Amino acid sequence: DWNWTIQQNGLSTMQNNLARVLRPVRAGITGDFSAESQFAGNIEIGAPVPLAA
Amino acid sequence: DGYRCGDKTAIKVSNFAYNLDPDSFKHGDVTQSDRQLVKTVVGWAVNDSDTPQ
Repeated sequence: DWNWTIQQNGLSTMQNNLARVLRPVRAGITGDFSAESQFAGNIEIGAPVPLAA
Repeated sequence: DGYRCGDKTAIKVSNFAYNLDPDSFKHGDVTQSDRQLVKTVVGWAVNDSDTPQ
C-alpha cells in the first residue's frame, strides 16, 4: 500500500516525482505496417457494348 | 519418308470454342418443347382499412 510512506518518508514533495512516472509521453514514430499473407479481391467492369435489336 | 508404310498426315478440326466482344449476336424467342409443373404457391394481402397500405 501507499500509506506507509507517510510514516517512513512523510509523503511530501514526492508528488512531482510520481508525476514524472505517471504522465503520458509521446513522440512521433514513423514505421511500417506488415502482416502475414492475406486474402484480397477485385472487381473489374467491361465496356457496355452497344446492342441492337 | 519414302517407305512403304501406311502413315499419312492428318489435321484435326478443333472442338470449337468462341468468344464475342461485340453486340453482333443474339438469341431469339424461347420455345418450350415440354413442361412439367413442379409446384405452385398462392397468396394475397387484404387491406380493408383506408390508411394503412
